Amino acid sequence: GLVPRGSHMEIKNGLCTQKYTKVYAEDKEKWKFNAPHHFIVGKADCEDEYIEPIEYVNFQEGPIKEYGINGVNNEDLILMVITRLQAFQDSPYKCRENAMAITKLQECLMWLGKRTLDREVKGIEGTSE
Amino acid sequence: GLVPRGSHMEIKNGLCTQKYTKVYAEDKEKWKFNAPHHFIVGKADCEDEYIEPIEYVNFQEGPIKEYGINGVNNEDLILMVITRLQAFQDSPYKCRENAMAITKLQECLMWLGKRTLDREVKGIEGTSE
Amino acid sequence: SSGLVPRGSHMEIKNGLCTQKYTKVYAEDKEKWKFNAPHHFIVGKADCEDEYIEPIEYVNFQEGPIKEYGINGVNNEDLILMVITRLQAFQDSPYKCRENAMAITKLQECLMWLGKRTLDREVKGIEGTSEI
Amino acid sequence: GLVPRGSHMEIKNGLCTQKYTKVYAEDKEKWKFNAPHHFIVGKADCEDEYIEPIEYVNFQEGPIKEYGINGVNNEDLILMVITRLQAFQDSPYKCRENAMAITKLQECLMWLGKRTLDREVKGIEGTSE
Amino acid sequence: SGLVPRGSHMEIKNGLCTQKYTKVYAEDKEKWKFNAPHHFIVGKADCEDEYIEPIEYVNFQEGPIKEYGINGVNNEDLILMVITRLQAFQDSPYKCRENAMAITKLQECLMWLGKRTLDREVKGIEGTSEI
Amino acid sequence: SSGLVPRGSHMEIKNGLCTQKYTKVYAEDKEKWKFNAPHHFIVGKADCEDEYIEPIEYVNFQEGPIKEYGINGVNNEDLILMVITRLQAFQDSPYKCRENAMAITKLQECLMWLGKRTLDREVKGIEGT
Amino acid sequence: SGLVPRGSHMEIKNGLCTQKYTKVYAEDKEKWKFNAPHHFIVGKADCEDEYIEPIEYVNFQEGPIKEYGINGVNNEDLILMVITRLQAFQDSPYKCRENAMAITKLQECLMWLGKRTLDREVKGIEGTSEI
Amino acid sequence: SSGLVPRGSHMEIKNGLCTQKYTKVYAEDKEKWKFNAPHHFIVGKADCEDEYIEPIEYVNFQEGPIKEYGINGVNNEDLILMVITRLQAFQDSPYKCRENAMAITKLQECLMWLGKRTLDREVKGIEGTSEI
Amino acid sequence: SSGLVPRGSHMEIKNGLCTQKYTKVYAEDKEKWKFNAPHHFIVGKADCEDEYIEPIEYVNFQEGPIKEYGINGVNNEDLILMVITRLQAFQDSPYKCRENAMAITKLQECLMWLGKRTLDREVKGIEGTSEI
Amino acid sequence: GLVPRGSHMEIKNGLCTQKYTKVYAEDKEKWKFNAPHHFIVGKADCEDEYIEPIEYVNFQEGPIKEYGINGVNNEDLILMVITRLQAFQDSPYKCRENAMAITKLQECLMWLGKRTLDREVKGIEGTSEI
Amino acid sequence: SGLVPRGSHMEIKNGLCTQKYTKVYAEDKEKWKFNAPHHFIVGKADCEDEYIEPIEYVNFQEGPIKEYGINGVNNEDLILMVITRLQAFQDSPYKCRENAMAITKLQECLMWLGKRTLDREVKGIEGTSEI
Amino acid sequence: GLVPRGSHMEIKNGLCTQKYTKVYAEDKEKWKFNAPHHFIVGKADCEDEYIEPIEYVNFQEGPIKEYGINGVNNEDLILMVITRLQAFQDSPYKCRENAMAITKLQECLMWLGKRTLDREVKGIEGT
Ligand SMILES: [Zn+2]
Ligand SMILES: [Zn+2]
Repeated sequence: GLVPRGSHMEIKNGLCTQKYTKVYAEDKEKWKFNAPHHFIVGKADCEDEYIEPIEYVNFQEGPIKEYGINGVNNEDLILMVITRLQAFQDSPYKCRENAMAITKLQECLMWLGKRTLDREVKGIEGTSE
Repeated sequence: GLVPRGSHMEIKNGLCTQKYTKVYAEDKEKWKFNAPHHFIVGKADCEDEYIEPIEYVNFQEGPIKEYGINGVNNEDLILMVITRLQAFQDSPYKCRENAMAITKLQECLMWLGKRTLDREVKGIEGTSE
Repeated sequence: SSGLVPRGSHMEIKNGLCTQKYTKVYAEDKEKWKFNAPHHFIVGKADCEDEYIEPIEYVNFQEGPIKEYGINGVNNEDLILMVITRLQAFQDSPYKCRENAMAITKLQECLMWLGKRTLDREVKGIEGTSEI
Repeated sequence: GLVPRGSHMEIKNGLCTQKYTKVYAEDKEKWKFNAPHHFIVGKADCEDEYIEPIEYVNFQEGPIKEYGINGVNNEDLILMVITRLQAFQDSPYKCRENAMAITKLQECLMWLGKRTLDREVKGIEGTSE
Repeated sequence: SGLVPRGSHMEIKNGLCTQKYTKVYAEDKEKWKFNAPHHFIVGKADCEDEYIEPIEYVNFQEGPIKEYGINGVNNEDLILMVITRLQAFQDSPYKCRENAMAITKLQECLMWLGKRTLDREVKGIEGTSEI
Repeated sequence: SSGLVPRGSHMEIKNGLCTQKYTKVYAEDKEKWKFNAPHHFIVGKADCEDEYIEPIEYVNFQEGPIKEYGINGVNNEDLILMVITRLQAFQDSPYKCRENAMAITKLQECLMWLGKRTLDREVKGIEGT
Repeated sequence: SGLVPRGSHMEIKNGLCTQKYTKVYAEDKEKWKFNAPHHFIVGKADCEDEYIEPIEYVNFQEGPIKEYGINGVNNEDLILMVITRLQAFQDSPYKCRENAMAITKLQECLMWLGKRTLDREVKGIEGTSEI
Repeated sequence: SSGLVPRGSHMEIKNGLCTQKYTKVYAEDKEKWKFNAPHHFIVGKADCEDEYIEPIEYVNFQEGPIKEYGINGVNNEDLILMVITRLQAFQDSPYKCRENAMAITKLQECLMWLGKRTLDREVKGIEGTSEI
Repeated sequence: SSGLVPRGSHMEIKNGLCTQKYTKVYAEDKEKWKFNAPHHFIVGKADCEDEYIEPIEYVNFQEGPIKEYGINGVNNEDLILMVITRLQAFQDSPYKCRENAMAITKLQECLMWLGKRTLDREVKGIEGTSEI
Repeated sequence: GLVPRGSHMEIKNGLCTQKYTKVYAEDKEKWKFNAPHHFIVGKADCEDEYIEPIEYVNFQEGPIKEYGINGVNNEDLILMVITRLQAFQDSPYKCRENAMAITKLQECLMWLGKRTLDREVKGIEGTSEI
Repeated sequence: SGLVPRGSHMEIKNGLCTQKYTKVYAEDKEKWKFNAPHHFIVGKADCEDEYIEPIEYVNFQEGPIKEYGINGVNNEDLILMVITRLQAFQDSPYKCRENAMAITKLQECLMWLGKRTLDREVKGIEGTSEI
Repeated sequence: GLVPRGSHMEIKNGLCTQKYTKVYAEDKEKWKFNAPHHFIVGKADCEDEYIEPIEYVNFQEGPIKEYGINGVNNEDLILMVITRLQAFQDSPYKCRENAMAITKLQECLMWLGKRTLDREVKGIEGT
């Protein structure tokens, strides 16, 4: 594969291992709607010049009712992690650190949905303000 | 463009809005290494028989030693969502809820990495032991 | 004297986190609890003798599932909404502080966890019911 | 058993579904000392012109050595709810959501109290300082 | 010299601690009284496993105070030192969010330990060996 | 040899979350604080008159860069490690309780956040400065 | 309704069993094949005097399998069922020491019956009528 | 066509203590469990294809506490009693052995421990109900 | 000295599991045994003169089957119960430990086995009587 | 002859039939050294207010090395029960149940004796140290 | 490692013991002094049928303890080692229920063996040939 | 034949008598794979300074399939003891206490084997 990396930016995170993969994203300049939406997970062992793609993740950009359903939502990915972390808890791999993480993630979901429910009490959902 | 659901199971979570998208993964009977690894997010309004794919997210199955880098990690999806929310915090649409969610997700990474740092006191990281 | 009722079968809810400086909270005795919980509470003043309760306020909770018994009283979420509302007002005053913001956060997280339980009991169709 | 709503404001909160009950407080114009003090829980299935009172809850208004003990503290209501949830934990309705909420309420009490304690070190509690 | 023999002492290792310039040691688990370690050493990490090059000694209270009297520090004392220093670091050019989050965690740690103490006071068992 | 020293410029650390039932905690004068912080502390008996401090223990923190003044104190991380070790030992005894469990989760999360500051100054390559 | 004549069925009574709600019956001892009862019924205990009210029928293997096939269940299959259910109750609000002790006793039952099979297999007589 | 029935949601009870040489045991899917337990069991012939069951027997356990839902399935102590009876038969015959003796003792102690609970709860007047 | 009785025909109960460090246990002479068992026990201080018993406690077990003779003493289950109660109280104290936990489980199982005997004698109607 | 129950607490267990006898001890309020020490076996057939004492049983209160010898020890009672049941075995009433009980009772003694031995190595036997 | 003739050595096949990698062998039964085997070998089970491939030799006391003094180990020493190792495992990631159960069983085995000792010491005849 | 105690630790349990033999093992620090693996049985009256070996026992270190077969298993020792005790029960020294011990040791073997078969079902065996 080995596609080129010029526009892309490597999302580096001190809490992220970066041992076997890297995460890459669109240039800040190309960010649409205030945020990044086209991400690549690629193998770490590559020239800076190139990215070896393992996986592409694209998020919904533009409101759903104007542009259609053209990508995922943050909630969806979190669900996957939870589902899998709950599968790990229901295995020999059960540990405290996983239940801690599952709890944090559900509370994430909750906080985000609070934002939804509050923008719904005011009436306004997916609004320009 | 629709694809057959077949073995795939809808991952439904009460905490997830699930308005315009749905998440699926391989049947539980098909899971390798205790966990689902092949998720598909698809449009909600669809045939219950069919899945309308929007994105396919596939996770690493197996020890990298003997199976290679064949998938994404939970840490990578979460890096994506942390980055997007941090972007949203540079915007008109900064809010407390996002701040809380970023703090939750960061704490979720910390717990996972504690698992890993404890496996790295014992040198058994990236392995199946 | 006309503001006193006897303690009787009432219990003092004592919690080590609660100051009891001016008030004491009472509830009905355990034997009388119905539906697995205390539903009848009294806040009274601290400086009366233990034989009596000097009631400031009576808060009575919903006793029994609604589907069968209707609306007897308040729900935990209602009292928590009251307290959040006041704390947020204090935040929006000269007396804004960090401890109030923390307590607002904790109370909201509490509403969220109670909500997750309710949402799950809705998917199932068991909300408002005695079914577990 | 109706009463006129009148000046009373309805407490609408994205986190509070209002399925069965509606909380009202005193008109914002009538709030003494920066906060509402006189709440009504009424039946939700009622028209805006009326409140169907299920319960009245009145909070400590004014300084105590000036107007007397004339209502309840936040701590007291939180204590009731902690008591009930703990009682539910000791029943077939025990669950992890209840446990999480109980933990949250106790940490709420801890934070509110810090304030009192900190001020007490500075000599000033029961007072306005 | 400046080194003393490791001997009975056990290195305390935690993945979450960097352990770069220091090492934490306790008395040997076989020698713990009252169910815990109470005699800790912080020593130079770049010494040699057979020795301990001691930087600081920290001794905790061994035995309930209402039975044995005051003879060492409480957890609460050390945590308060850390909270103090972190708050200083917040009131400086190096104010940051991570320090903020650690202060919040440490204060919640104090509040939990406190509830226990408070409940025990109601029950009359504070400072005692009772459960 | 009264086990008693003069208070002097030392300041008393009075924090509302500390009872001072048995011990008082002191530190160097704010004026002698170096590098924005207190690095020399004393734990002393409470009953002692204010003019004096009765020492029980002394704690001293790394003061200045290890590079030019050497190793001359402890880290915060070290005292938190001691406390976590003790509380986990207590959880393995008739004295197990839920408050200890919480306290440990808090202290672990505290270590994780401090770790995150350092991991960030590493991915930023300005660590130790 | 849902009744069957009691007929030749014997009732199994052991003091260890209460019989408050259910009663257990098997075929008359004269009719036992292979030294053992094989056909059991559980019936409602509050039943008319002539009858059995069958809640469930469980029939066990008649014969060595190798000679006659699989005719039925084995003791191990029921004990497994019971261990599965009790463990589930433990992951429930109803967890008790008593259930735990039982699951331990049932697992040890399973281990003992197991030794016999393994020992017999070394001797090549499992599935046989040989002693 | 020897009685093969689709497996479906059924879960194979795969326990390290059961050989699976002749028979397999299946319960209903975890997702389906009521009252916190599996209640609908099948014993199937083991030498079969993993998407099918060749049922030898069906065993239905009491769903719901008896005083609330009535008598609608077997109890654990019932199955234990059957096994004890058959092993005591085996002991009075050429096939007597220590292993059977041991196993009988184990199962009697099992019944005794489950009994304590029933008795304790009977002293509490909560046996047969859904009270903890 | 004070509080002594003569050693008399009393037999010492010497059991290799009992350390005799502070106390000794005696019973009536084997030849004075009514109903196949010793009924009259004495705990005495272990450090008394040779010809003497220094009693700390006397314990008299029920002589004669219950239904035919009445009630004249205590039963084994009563002592076992005392011991279980004290060991539980100890587990609920700073002295909690695994060896107590084990012991309590043994004592309870002891009671259960004696109970099985009682329930089987009652399935025969012969409880408290001399019929085998 | 009866006595007032008063503070005394009935000790009731599911495992005790209470058919003929009842067991009482002092109010938990009054327990010294974290345990009941003053037990009374009375007759079952009596009103809740009154007790019909068949036997008093006093247990050692406080570590022996610090308060002296003042009551029985759990081990003494267990020994009595073992002795009687063994005798029953040398009788026509020999049963498996009694035998298994002796094993349970002997094993109980063995666990209690572990603690004592371990405490002896520690030098804390019959002292109040943990 | 290396081989030794199989010869008179008897394999110890017990059904509960897996023999996956290792076998256990002992002297021939006619060579048993004092009613019992005393010389045991643990060999690799993966070697030619005529050979034994030692990993470990174990020689138990042969002789009257009182008369011949010390000639080898006692069953109690091995059980003490195994208990120690299982406790170690319990203080590690390897903690599980099965280990706790086997530690309990082994301690009770030692307590039964020790009962025998204490009784032959109430009768004065320990370590001697007297029945 | 005396080797000094050195690193070795003395294993003492209230349950074991220590009258004639003493069990020693490697120091905690040298423990590999979280457990002791090298044991020495030695004479009791020997000085604390030294150990007089009577036998040496080396338990399998590391995963059997990665580091080879280099020690004995618990299973193997317990089988030796069961075997001797069963010999004793076939002799005039037959007694109930040995029979109890044989039963305890067999249930021991059953619980360890359950750990194994539970790795086999769960597929994680020997790692
Ligand atoms: Zn939190
Ligand atoms: Zn047992």
